[PDB]
Amino acid sequence: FAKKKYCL
Amino acid sequence: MIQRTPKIQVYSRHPAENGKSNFLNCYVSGFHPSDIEVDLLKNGERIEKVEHSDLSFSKDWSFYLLYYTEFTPTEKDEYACRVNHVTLSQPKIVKWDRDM
Amino acid sequence: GSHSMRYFDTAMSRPGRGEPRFISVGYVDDTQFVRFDSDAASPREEPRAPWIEQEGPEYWDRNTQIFKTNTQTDRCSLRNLRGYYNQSEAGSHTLQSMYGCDVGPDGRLLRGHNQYAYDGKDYIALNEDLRSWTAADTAAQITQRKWEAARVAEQDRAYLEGTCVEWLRRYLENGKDTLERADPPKTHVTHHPISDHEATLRCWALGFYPAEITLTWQRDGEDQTQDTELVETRPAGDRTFQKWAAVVVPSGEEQRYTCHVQHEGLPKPLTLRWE
Repeated sequence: FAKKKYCL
Repeated sequence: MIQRTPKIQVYSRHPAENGKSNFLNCYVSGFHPSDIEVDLLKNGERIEKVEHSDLSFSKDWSFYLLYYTEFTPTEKDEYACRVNHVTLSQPKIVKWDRDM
Repeated sequence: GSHSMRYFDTAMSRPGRGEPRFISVGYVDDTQFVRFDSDAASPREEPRAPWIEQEGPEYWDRNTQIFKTNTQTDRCSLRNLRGYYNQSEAGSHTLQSMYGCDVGPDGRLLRGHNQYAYDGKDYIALNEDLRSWTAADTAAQITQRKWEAARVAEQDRAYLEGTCVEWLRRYLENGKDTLERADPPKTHVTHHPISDHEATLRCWALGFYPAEITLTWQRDGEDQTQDTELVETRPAGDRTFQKWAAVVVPSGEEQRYTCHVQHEGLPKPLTLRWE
């Protein structure tokens, strides 16, 4: 199940 | 940036038997950045419709890809993998040797 | 045994050739179960493991939404990173990510992971505590301050300890005939004369899963680490892996060399010799 990413 | 030269292995899925259907694999690994050109050759000519795996990488961040095609080896036919990458000045050819 | 779930994501800019490509591939151990590529022409046709199809269409919908949002987020990241290194608009750059969980044979969390690399260099990592960051340089310190201010680690922790563990346990159950089956290596030793004086002994391991294996030569029961050619473990294309290890031996001394094989699918480790 994929994870929401956050902008670097 | 960093550049890492690909490692290349050429080998069959199953133990090679002259006249028996099999898969010819070219495994490129340890490379960076990800752009790479891979051909499978039969008697020096490009094989068409060669498939490849989805781009992934090792936990050291180096990319890997498997290129593969169905083939029926014979005593006389020559197979190889031809690889180009930014780190290579000329394309690198690795011959299929059923003992490696 | 123990298991892992990991996503490997690559974002690659390509000025003058459209927006950066984003590809995310998810694995249980050495089995890929999902792929999302922003350059795929038919998202609906992108491969999914069978033990995934069983979860139905709302699962697919939720994962597709996250991958689509991740595409945009990794493009935002690449724009910011070009700025943090004062880089020109002309070059191609790469952002990689790995995230996921390791669990034990009981399905308990061993640890989680969420880390990044930029142009091949480690950039930032979530620490084992799942609360704090390690930044490789003054660029990654910007990301760290941003992520500290926004409490991002708390979101990643909730995913790693909750969603990731819970879904890895559900995939292992649904896929138990494959994911929980270790296939031992098929092993033999070959002999390749190099001259009158010496030959290569090559110890082969074929058809094994998962990929982790130990393959070593001993001379008179001493490890031959320096004198052994060990090739990278390689995929066969049928889910299984292959490896070999070779040593050069003097003519007539072959019986002093033993090959040793450790693998999870073996009931006991192997010792092999030529012939």
